[PDB]
Amino acid sequence: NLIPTVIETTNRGERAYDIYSRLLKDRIIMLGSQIDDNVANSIVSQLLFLQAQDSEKDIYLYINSPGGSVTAGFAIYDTIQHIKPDVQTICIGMAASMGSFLLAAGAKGKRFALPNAEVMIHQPLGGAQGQATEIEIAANHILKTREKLNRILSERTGQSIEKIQKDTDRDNFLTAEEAKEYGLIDEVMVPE
Amino acid sequence: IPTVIERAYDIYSRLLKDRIIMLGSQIDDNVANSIVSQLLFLQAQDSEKDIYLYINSPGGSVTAGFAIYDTIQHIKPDVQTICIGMAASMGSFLLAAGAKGKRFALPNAEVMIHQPLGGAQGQATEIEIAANHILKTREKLNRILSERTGQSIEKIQKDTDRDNFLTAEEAKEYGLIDEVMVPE
Amino acid sequence: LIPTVIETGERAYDIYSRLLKDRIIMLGSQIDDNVANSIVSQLLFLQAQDSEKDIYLYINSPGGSVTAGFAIYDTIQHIKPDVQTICIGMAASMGSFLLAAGAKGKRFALPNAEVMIHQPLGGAQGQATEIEIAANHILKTREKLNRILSERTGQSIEKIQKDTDRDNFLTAEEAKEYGLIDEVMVP
Amino acid sequence: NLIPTVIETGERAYDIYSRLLKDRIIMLGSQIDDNVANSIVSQLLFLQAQDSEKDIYLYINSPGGSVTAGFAIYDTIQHIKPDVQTICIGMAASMGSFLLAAGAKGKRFALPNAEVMIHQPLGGAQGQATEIEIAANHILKTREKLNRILSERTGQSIEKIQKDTDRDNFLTAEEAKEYGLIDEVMVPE
Amino acid sequence: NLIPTVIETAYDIYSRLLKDRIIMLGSQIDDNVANSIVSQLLFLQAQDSEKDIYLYINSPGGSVTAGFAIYDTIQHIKPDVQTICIGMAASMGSFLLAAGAKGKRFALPNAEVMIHQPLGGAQGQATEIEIAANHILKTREKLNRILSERTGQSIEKIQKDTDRDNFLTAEEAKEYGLIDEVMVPETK
Amino acid sequence: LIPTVIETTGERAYDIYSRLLKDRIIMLGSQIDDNVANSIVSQLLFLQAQDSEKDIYLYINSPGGSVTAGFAIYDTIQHIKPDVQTICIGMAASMGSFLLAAGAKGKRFALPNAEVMIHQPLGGAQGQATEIEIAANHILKTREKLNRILSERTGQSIEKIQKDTDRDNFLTAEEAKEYGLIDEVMVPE
Amino acid sequence: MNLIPTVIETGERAYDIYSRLLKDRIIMLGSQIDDNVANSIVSQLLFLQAQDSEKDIYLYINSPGGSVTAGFAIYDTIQHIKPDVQTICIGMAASMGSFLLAAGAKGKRFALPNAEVMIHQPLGGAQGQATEIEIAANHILKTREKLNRILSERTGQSIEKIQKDTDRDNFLTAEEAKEYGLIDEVMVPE
Amino acid sequence: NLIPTVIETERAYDIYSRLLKDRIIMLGSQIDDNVANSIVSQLLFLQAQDSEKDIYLYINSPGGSVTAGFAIYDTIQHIKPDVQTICIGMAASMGSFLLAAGAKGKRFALPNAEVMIHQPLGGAQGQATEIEIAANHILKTREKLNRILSERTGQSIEKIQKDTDRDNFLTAEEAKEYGLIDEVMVPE
Amino acid sequence: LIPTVIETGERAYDIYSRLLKDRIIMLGSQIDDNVANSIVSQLLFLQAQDSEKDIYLYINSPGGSVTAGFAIYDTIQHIKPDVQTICIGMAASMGSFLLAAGAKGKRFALPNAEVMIHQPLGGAQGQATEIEIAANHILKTREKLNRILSERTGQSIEKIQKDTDRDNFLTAEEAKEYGLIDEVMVPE
Ligand SMILES: *C(=O)[C@@H](C(C)C)[C@@H](O)C(=O)N[C@H](C(=O)N[C@H](C(=O)O)[C@@H](C)CC)C(C)C
Ligand SMILES: *C(=O)[C@@H](C(C)C)[C@@H](O)C(=O)N[C@H](C(=O)N[C@H](C(=O)O)[C@@H](C)CC)C(C)C
Ligand SMILES: *C(=O)[C@@H](C(C)C)[C@@H](O)C(=O)N[C@H](C(=O)N[C@H](C(=O)O)[C@@H](C)CC)C(C)C
Ligand SMILES: *C(=O)[C@@H](C(C)C)[C@@H](O)C(=O)N[C@H](C(=O)N[C@H](C(=O)O)[C@@H](C)CC)C(C)C
Ligand SMILES: *C(=O)[C@@H](C(C)C)[C@@H](O)C(=O)N[C@H](C(=O)N[C@H](C(=O)O)[C@@H](C)CC)C(C)C
Ligand SMILES: *C(=O)[C@@H](C(C)C)[C@@H](O)C(=O)N[C@H](C(=O)N[C@H](C(=O)O)[C@@H](C)CC)C(C)C
Ligand SMILES: *C(=O)[C@@H](C(C)C)[C@@H](O)C(=O)N[C@H](C(=O)N[C@H](C(=O)O)[C@@H](C)CC)C(C)C
Ligand SMILES: *C(=O)[C@@H](C(C)C)[C@@H](O)C(=O)N[C@H](C(=O)N[C@H](C(=O)O)[C@@H](C)CC)C(C)C
Ligand SMILES: *C(=O)[C@@H](C(C)C)[C@@H](O)C(=O)N[C@H](C(=O)N[C@H](C(=O)O)[C@@H](C)CC)C(C)C
Repeated sequence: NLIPTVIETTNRGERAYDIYSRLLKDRIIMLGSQIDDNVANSIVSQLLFLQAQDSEKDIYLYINSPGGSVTAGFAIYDTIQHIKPDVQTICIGMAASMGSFLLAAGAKGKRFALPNAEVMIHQPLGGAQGQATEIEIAANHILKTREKLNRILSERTGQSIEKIQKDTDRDNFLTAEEAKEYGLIDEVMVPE
Repeated sequence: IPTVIERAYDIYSRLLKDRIIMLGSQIDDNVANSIVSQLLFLQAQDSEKDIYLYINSPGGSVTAGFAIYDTIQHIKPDVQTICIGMAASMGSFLLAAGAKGKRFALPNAEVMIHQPLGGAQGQATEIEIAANHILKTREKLNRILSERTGQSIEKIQKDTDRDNFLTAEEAKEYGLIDEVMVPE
Repeated sequence: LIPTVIETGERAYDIYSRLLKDRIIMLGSQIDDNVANSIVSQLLFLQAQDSEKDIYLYINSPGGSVTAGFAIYDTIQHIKPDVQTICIGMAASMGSFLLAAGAKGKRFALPNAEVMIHQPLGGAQGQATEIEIAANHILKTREKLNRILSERTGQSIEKIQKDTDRDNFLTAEEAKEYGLIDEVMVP
Repeated sequence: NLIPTVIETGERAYDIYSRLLKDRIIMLGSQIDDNVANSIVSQLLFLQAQDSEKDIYLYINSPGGSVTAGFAIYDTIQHIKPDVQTICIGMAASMGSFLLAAGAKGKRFALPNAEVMIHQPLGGAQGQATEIEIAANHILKTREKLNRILSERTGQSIEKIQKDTDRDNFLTAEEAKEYGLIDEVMVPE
Repeated sequence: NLIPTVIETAYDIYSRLLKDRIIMLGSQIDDNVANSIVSQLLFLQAQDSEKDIYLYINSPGGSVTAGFAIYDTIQHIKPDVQTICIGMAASMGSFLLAAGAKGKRFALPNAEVMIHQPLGGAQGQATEIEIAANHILKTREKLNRILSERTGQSIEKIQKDTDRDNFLTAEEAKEYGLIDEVMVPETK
Repeated sequence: LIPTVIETTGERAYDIYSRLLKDRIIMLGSQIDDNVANSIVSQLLFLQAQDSEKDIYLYINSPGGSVTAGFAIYDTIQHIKPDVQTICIGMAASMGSFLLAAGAKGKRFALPNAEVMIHQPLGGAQGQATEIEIAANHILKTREKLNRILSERTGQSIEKIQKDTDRDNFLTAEEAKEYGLIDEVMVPE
Repeated sequence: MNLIPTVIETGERAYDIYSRLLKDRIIMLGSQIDDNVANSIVSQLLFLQAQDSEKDIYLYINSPGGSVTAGFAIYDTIQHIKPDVQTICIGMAASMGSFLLAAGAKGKRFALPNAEVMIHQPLGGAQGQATEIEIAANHILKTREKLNRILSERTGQSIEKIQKDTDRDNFLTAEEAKEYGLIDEVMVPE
Repeated sequence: NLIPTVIETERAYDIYSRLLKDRIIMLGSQIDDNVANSIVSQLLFLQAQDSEKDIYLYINSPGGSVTAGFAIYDTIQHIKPDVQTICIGMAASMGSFLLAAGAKGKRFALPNAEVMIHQPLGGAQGQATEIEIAANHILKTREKLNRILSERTGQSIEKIQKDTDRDNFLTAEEAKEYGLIDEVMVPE
Repeated sequence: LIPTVIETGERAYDIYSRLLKDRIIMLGSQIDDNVANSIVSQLLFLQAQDSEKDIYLYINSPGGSVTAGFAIYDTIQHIKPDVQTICIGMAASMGSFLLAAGAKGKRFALPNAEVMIHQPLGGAQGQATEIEIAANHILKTREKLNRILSERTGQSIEKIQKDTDRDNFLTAEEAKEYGLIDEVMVPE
C-alpha cells in the first residue's frame, strides 16, 4: 500500500520525510513484519545510525513480529547489546518466536508490552535433506542453536534453561501480565 | 494518487497534516504498522488536539487490530472514529474503540460483526493449543467489546456466532457508535 | 505395449507371467511399496508351488524405499527356496543391497552390469525435537544397512561406512572382489 | 488407429507384436528405458527357453535411452545361445545404434534408407565439487567402456571412435556397412 | 471363447479389415504408428506373399525416419502394396502414396495431395547447428532423389516445386506422377 | 461406459455400436476428425464387404470438424456400391450437414426437431506474405469445391450457396427439405 | 530540490538509511551475493577510496554467500584499494560470506558474540555431453583449489586442513572462528 | 541494500551515476539491447564531455547478445578517448570479447578474476532452406568473431577456432599470455 | 538501471534525456506502438527546438509492428531537419527499413554492425472471407514496403522481392553496395 510523507521546515529548506523516517528522528524504530536478512539489515542500520547521532539518549523499538530467521534475529540482538544507548522494547499486537526473543533482549527495566499485546514462545524450526551424514550435521546444528537460544533466554527472563526447554516444546501463548510474570517483560504499559 | 502543492503533498499526506488518518485498506501487519506510526506522530505534534480516523475496512489480522487498538487507548489525544462504506470484523472493533461520545457512522454505511477465524493443522496436541488460543482470544475480544458497547459478554457471544449485518442506526442502538452523521 | 504368449486348454500369459511359471521374477524399476508388494507375493506364491526348487531374481533397479527394500530382503531370507540374484544393467542403492541378499554361491552380475553403493537419504522438516528424532532414525537405519552388508560381503563395518560415504560405482569384477556377488556370468 | 488384433482359430486373439513374437521377431520401436529393457530381455529369455538353436530377429527403430538399460539388453544378447539378428528400420541412434552393432556377426542389417547415428553419452552432475568429480569420473569411465565395446564390434580403433562420436555423426546404410556397424544393407528379397 | 468385437479400443474394425489385407492410416506418422504399420506389412507377407495389400492414407505426415521405416518395408516385401488416398495425404503421407506399386497408386476425386520440403530444429553451438543443417540438407536431397524416381520428374524440378507448400488436386496429382489413377465413382 | 450385448451363435459379446453395425447402422455422434473419419470409412468398407446389395444407415449428429476428414468420409460414401442413407438426429452442422446431403438421393432424412447448419469453411495462416498467400489461395479453392458439390446435391446455384453460407445459416427440418439438403422429414410410426 | 527526501528502506528518489551509513564509510552486506550485489559493493568501495584514501572502511556482513566469481569481484577490490577494510560479522557469514570475512584487513576482522561462521566446499551444475561435463568438473576442482589456497593464506591454516574441514558443512561459533583464523577478535559487549 | 545514494552537500546520485561522473562505467549484467544501449550512451556522453581523458569500463559479465556486444564494441573503437577494460569476477563469452576490445596497453584483469572464451550459440527452427540460411549466418558470424579476436591477441585464426570449440577457462595470468589482456592488475 | 547526469539552478537528466538535449535519439528495442510514439514525439520536439540543425538516430532494432515503423518513417520524412541514421549492432526488418529511410548522404553503419532484410509476417485466423481480406492486406503492404525500399536503395522492385523472400544478412560493406547506407563509419 502507501505510507505518508511528513514535510517539515528546517534551517536550510523543506524536508520531506518518510513516516517511519520521521519517527526515526525521535529515536523510534518500528519492527512490524517478519524478520529476514533485509529486515535485520534495516533494523541494524537504524540502530547504528541512532547511536551515531546520540550515544546517551534512549532508543525505542516497537515489536509486532511473528519472527523469522534465527540468524537475522541474532544480528539484531547482538547489535542491541553492543550499542551504548539503552534500547527500550515495546510489544504491541504480537511478538512471537524471534520477536519474543528480541523483546526480552531490551534494556532491563525498560521492556514493556501493551495491555492486549500477546507474546508467544516456542522451539526453533529447521529443514534437512540429502544423505545421513548431511542430516546429522544439520540435526546437530539446530540442537546446538537451540541450546544457545535457551541459554540466553534463561539469562534474560531469570527462568532456568530446563524450564525454558520444557515451556518451548510446543507453542506457548502468554498475556502481557503472564509475560511479565515469566520475566519476558518488566511492566505492562498503562494508558496515559 | 493525486498531488497538491503549497511543499508537494499527496492527498493522504495532506489530510494527515490536518490530523486525519485514512484506513481504507485491509488490516494486516503492514497497515497496522503505518496507523500506529501516524497516531504516535500526531501525539508528538500536539497531545491535546484531536485526531480523526476514517474506517472503511473488512478487517484482517486480530493481533494487528490490537496493535492499533492499544495505541488508540494509550495516547493522550481523543481519537474519533468515522465509519464510511463498511466497517466489518476487526474494522468494526476499531470503530467501537474510538473516544466515547465521538464515534459516528455515516447514514448508509454498513457495520458487520462476527467471531474470529483461525487455522489449526497437524498433531492432536498442536491442534488443541491452537484451539485453546483462539478460544481465549475470542473471550478477550468479546470482553473488550462488552466494555466499549455496554452489551453483556454472553450477548456479544450469541450475536457474533454468525455474520451479523447492522445498519448505521442499528449500530448506534448496539452502542458501537454514538451518533449517525447528519448531512450539513 | 507388452507382448502376450499362448501356451497350448489354451490360456494367455503376459511376458512376465510366463517367466514366473519358470520361477523367474523381473525387478526392473524403482523399488516402492507397490513393487515390494508385488515381488513378495511372487516369492510367497513360488514357495507354495514348490519349496525345493531355486528361484531366479533379475535385478535392474536404481533402488528406492529402504523399508520396501527390507520387505523383499526379509521374505528372501525367510522362504525355504534358494533365491538366485542376477544383476543386469544397474543395481544401485537398494538394488545392490537386494543383489547381495541372494543365496551364497548363487549371486551373479553380467559382464557389463554396474553396481552402485552409497549411504541412504532422508528428509526432516519441522521443530528441533522432530528433526532430532528423524536424524536418529536415519542414522540408526544406516547402522542396520551397514551391518547386514558386513554379514553378506564379509567386509568390516568401518570399510562399508568409509566406502558408502559418497556415491561408489563398481564394475562386475569389482563387485565380486568386494563380495556383493559370487560370479560374473560368461557367454 | 491403435495396434490391431489378429485371430487364429476355440478362438484366440493376438496383438500384432505378440503374433510376430511367435515367429521369433522382436520390435524395438521406442525410447530405451528400464521398462522397455525389462520387456525386451524377457522376450529374449522366453524365445531361448522355447528354442535355443533357431535365430531371433530384433527390429530396431529407437532414438536410444538409458545406457544401463541398453547394457541390460546388450549383455542378454551375448549370453544366449541363439544368434540375434539386428534389423535397422527408420533410425537407429545412440544406444539404438550400439545395440544394432551388438547383433550376431554376419547378421547385422539395415534397410536402404534407414539411418544410423553415433555419439558420446549425456549425463548430469549437481551439488558439491566432490559429488561432481565422482559423477564426472563415472560418465568418463562409462564412455571408455562404450567406446571400447564399439571398437571391438566394428573394427575401428578406440581413438577413432572417440573422435567420431565427439559430436553427432550421421551415417547412411552404406556408410554404416563401411563403418562395420552392419554386415549388409538389406536389399529387396 | 469367442473374442468380443468392438468398433474402437477385443476385435476392432481395423483388425477385421486387416483380415482382408487392408491397412488403415488415419493419423500422424510417428515411431508408434510406423512400428505398427511395419508389423502389419510383415504379418501380411507371412500369410501370403502373392496377394496384394491395400494401404489407405489419410496422414499429415510426421517423423521423416518413421516414414522411411514404412517406406522401406513397402519396397522390401514381395507382395504389391496399393496406396489409396482419401481426404488428405500431406508431407510424408504424399511421399508414401507415391511409394505404392506402379500402376496401383490411387487417390479419390476430392482427396488432396501436398508436397513440401522437410522441417527441423537446431539449438546450441555453431558446430552443433552446422551438423544439424548438413544433416537436414542431405535428408532433403535423399527425399527428392526418391520422389524423382517415383514421379518421373527431374530432381531440379522437385526442388523447385516443394520449396513452398504445394497443394494438388487428385487430377493434378496424377499429372505430377504421384498417383497412377483417380478412382472415379463410376466403376462396378 | 458403453453397454454391451451378448448373443448366441457360440456366445459372443458386442458393444452397443458394433451390435448396430450388424444391422448396418453407423453412428456418427462426435466432431469429425482424422481418427473419427478413419473409423467411419472402415465401417463403410467393412459393410460393403459383408453385402454389396443392402443399404447402409448413417445417423449424423455432428458439429463438423476437419474438411479433409469430412471429404474422406464423403468420397468413400460415393465410391461404395451400397446406397448410404443419411438420418439427421439432434444437429448436423458444418461438415456434418455437408455429409447429410451426401446420402443416396431420396434416402436423406432429418427428424422433426433436428437442426441443420451451413457456413463457409474456417482456417488459419501464420507466417510470411508468401506463406499466407498460399494458405489463403488453398482455403478459397477448397470453399469452391464445397460450394460446387453442395450446388450439385441440393439443386441450388453456386452463387446462392456462396451467399447463404457467408454467415451462419440455421435451418429447421422443413427448411432443409425445401432447400434441398434432405428429401423427407421423418414422422412417428 | 534544496533538500532530498529521507526514507529508511525505500524507482528511487530518496535518501535511504544505507546511504546515511555510507557517508560514515560503512557498507552493509545483508543478502546473498550475486553480480548485482557485488557491483554495488565494488562501486561503494571505489567511491569511498576516491573521497579519502587514508580513512578506514567498515563492511558489515550478514550473508549466506552466492556466486563465487561475484564474491571474487568484491574480494579483489578489497585487497586492491589503499584504505583498510574492517569486516564485521553479524548473524551469519556462510560460504562466500565467511570467505569475505576472512578477506578483511588483518587485525581488523571482527565477529559479534552470537554471530555464526560457516565454511564448506563450492557447489555447481553440469548438464550435457561427457566432454562438456569433464570441463565443468575440472573447472570446479580448480576453483576449489584456488579458494582453499586463498583461505590458507588468510587464516594461517594449512591447505590440507582447509580441504578436510570444508568437505561437509562446518558450523563455527565466534570463538571457534577466531581460533580458526577467520576473524581476529570477538567484539564482546563489555 | 539496493543501489545506494550519494549526497553532494543538495545533489543526489545513485552509486553508479556518481562513478560515471568520474568516467567509470560499470558493466555487470547479461549483455542485451537495453544494457548495450545504456553503455553506448554513456560512452558517447563521456566523449562529448571531454575527448582526451580516459574511460574505465569494469566487466563482470557472463555474456549476452552478439550484436549487442558489437554495438558496445564498435562504439568503443570509434570514439576518440582511450577505453580501459577492467575484469572483475568474470569476463565470459562476449564479456571476454569486450575485455580484449580495450585500448592496447590498458587492458587489465584483477588477480582472481576469470576469463572464459567459447564459440557462439544459435537457434534455427523451421524449413530446411531457413535452417541453411540460419546456419550460414552463425558460421559467418563466428568467422567474424575469431577474426577480430585474432587481430587483438596476436593468435592465429586456426588457433582461436581450436581453443573456442568447447568452453575454455583462463586465469588472469593465463589470459595475459594469450593476449586477451596486457597486465594483471597489482595491489598498491 | 539507467544512470542520471546532473548539469548546472541544477538539472537532473536520465542518460537518454542528456543525449536528447544534443539532438540524439536512441532506438535500441523492438518497434511497437509505445516505442514508435516515443520516437515520433522526440522528432517533433527537436524540430520545434531547432528546425535547421540535424537530428541523429541511432538504430539497434530487430524489427516490430509495420504500422508503428511507418509512423516513425512518415514523421522522419515530413519534418524539416535532416535525420541521420546510424546502424549500431543490428538493424533488422523495420529497423533496416528505417535505416535506409534517413537523409540521403547521412545514413551510416559501423564496421561490425549488421543489417538484415526480409519480407513481412502476418496472422490470419477465422472465416475464408476474413482470411482473403487479411491476405490481400499483407500483400498490398509488402508491395508498399518493397516500392519504398526500391526508391531508397536504387535497386529494382524485382531485385527487392528476390532478396527479401527469405532472411538476407548483409555486412556493413554489403549494405553500402546495396544502397541501404551511404557510408561505413571509420574509427577516429
Ligand atoms: C520464529 O520466528 C521462528 C519462525 C517463526 C519459524 C524462528 O525462530 C525459526 O526457528 N526460524 C527458522 C530458522 O531460521 N531456522 C534456521 C535454519 O534452519 O536455517 C536455523 C535456526 C536452524 C538451526 C526458519 C523457519 C527456518
Ligand atoms: C475480521 O476481520 C476477522 C476475519 C478477517 C473475518 C478477523 O478478526 C480474523 O478473525 N482474523 C483471523 C486471525 O487473525 N486469526 C488468528 C490466527 O489464527 O492467526 C487467530 C489467532 C485469531 C483468533 C485471520 C482470518 C486468520
Ligand atoms: C537407494 O535406493 C537409496 C536412495 C533411493 C538413493 C535408498 O536406500 C534411500 O535412501 N531411500 C530413501 C528412504 O527410504 N529414506 C527413508 C525415509 O526418510 O523415509 C529413510 C528412513 C531411510 C533411512 C528415500 C530416498 C527417502
Ligand atoms: C543415446 O541413446 C544417448 C542419449 C539417449 C542420447 C545415451 O547413450 C545416453 O547417453 N543416455 C544418458 C545416460 O544414460 N546417461 C547415464 C546417466 O546419466 O546415468 C550416464 C551414466 C551414461 C554415461 C541418458 C540420456 C541420461
Ligand atoms: C511431412 O510429413 C513433414 C512434416 C510433417 C512437416 C516431415 O517430412 C518432416 O519434415 N518431419 C520433420 C522431421 O522428420 N525432422 C527430422 C528431425 O528434425 O530430426 C529431420 C531429420 C527431417 C529431415 C519433423 C516435423 C521434425
Ligand atoms: C465445419 O465443420 C467447419 C469447421 C468446423 C468450422 C469445417 O468445414 C471447417 O471449416 N474446418 C476447418 C478446416 O478443416 N480448415 C481447413 C484447414 O485449415 O486445413 C481448410 C483447408 C478448409 C478449407 C478446420 C476447423 C480447420
Ligand atoms: C557459498 O556461497 C556457495 C553456495 C552459494 C552455497 C558458493 O560458494 C557457491 O558454491 N556458489 C556456486 C557457484 O558460484 N558455482 C560456480 C558455477 O558452477 O557457476 C562454480 C564455477 C564455482 C566454483 C553457485 C551456487 C552455483
Ligand atoms: C557469449 O556471450 C555467448 C552466449 C551468451 C553464451 C554469446 O556470444 C552468444 O553466443 N550469444 C548468442 C547470440 O547472440 N546469438 C546470435 C543470434 O542468435 O542472433 C547469433 C547470430 C550468434 C552467432 C545468444 C546466446 C543467442
Ligand atoms: C520486421 O520487423 C518484421 C517482423 C517484426 C519480424 C515486420 O516487418 C513484420 O513483418 N511485422 C509484422 C506486422 O506488423 N504485420 C502486420 C500485421 O499482421 O498486422 C502486417 C499488416 C504487415 C504486412 C508483425 C510481426 C505482426
